[PDB]
Amino acid sequence: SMLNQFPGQYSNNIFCFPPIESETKSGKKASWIICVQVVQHNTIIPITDEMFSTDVKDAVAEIFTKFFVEEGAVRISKMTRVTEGKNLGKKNATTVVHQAFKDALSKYNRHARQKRGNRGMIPPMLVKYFNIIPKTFFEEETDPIVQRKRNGVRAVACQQGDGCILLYSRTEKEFLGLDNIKKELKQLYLFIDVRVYLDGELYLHRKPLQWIAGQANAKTDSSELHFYVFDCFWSDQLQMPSNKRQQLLTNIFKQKEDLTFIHQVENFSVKNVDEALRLKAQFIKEGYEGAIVRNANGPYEPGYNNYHSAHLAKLKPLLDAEFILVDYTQGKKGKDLGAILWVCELPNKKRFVVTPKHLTYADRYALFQKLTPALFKKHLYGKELTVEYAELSPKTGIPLQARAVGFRE
DNA sequence: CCAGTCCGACCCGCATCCCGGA
DNA sequence: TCCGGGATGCGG
DNA sequence: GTCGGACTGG
Repeated sequence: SMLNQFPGQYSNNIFCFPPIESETKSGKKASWIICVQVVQHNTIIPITDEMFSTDVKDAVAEIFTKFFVEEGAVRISKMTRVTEGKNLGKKNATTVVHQAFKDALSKYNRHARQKRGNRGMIPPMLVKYFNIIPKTFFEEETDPIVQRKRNGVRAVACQQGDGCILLYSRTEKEFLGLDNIKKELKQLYLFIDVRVYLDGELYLHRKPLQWIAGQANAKTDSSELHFYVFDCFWSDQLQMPSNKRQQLLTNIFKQKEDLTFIHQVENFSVKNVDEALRLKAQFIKEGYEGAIVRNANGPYEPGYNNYHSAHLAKLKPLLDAEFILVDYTQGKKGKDLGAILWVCELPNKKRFVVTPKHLTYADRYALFQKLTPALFKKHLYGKELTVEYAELSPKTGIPLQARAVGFRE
């Protein structure tokens, strides 16, 4: 009875949600299937209706998933072991099996996003290269364009069938609030083609990313953010080269100067790498996150399947700091269960976890296996851990987007 | 052989909801 | 009541 | 956002 509350089939005591079908960049169709099974004493057992109100002794709920290209190899993830419910001491308490279906249903709903194959939402183009400009950027018919990179939130604007303006995010989530932007967008769409997409950045200079992201994600906001547009495209002309999209975007902002919150990102032409680098250093002096380099011939490649376009480059400083190692832990789900994770402490006694980079999962599995608090206290506790990150948390000092690259000695 | 794709884990910060005890 | 903690799901 | 790993497409 209860398995009918979730979509999918139930066979062999294994509940499989209906496949999510999508198109790859090569054109082949792909299928994504997430399943739930319960294992007690190393064997699969049926999923009873009572398994939603009372745990079974020695029973673990396992979430796994299948992905394959049409007529291709079938890739199955490691098991996500759900060993206990959540809110275990409240009226909200869920069961081992019930919580695993909530987790699996949550994955199922969100996985349908950013997939090729709507509401007209097209995922924004993503950047592949980081602090590297391919030489082919300067071996084209036109010189690449350098723009400022702003440390805010990604957004794409378009106009639905009705007069409403649609502002959505990297993962095709509709933004709420932001009425100062939408009203000026509604006025700008009176002067231009009503099927263009305005691709840009929600941002307010000298405000931290954390505040910007808070205002964009909250249902309401102080209506103080700006929309800096750096690209445009049409759904039926995605192959339009970058320089052409920039030229048409310039003509779009030549249709209305009465804009207070919507601005076109300035375009700089560079003949070589050094001029792009000089603009990067200048932008960092002005307080910006860095520079974006756009190949003049690149089409607009949406972020389907989180695709990163090879025709874009991200010039942004990579920060390296040192932090005292104080503990260690592991991941909890799938391939990261039993995989080592570091724990560092800041001067202000605040702690944070860092995922190790340049290590194999074999190394991570082994490290967490050989070690216990006794041997950790003898050696690794107290050492300096080299951490690559992008910025410091302004309220805590914690390095953000951090990854551990190794120790000093 | 070798990039190109794609998936599936993880990080911190914020926003929002349900709780349930000072 | 009202301020937390837990859980979830966004952003980077 | 970051990353490793496995498959893809030659």
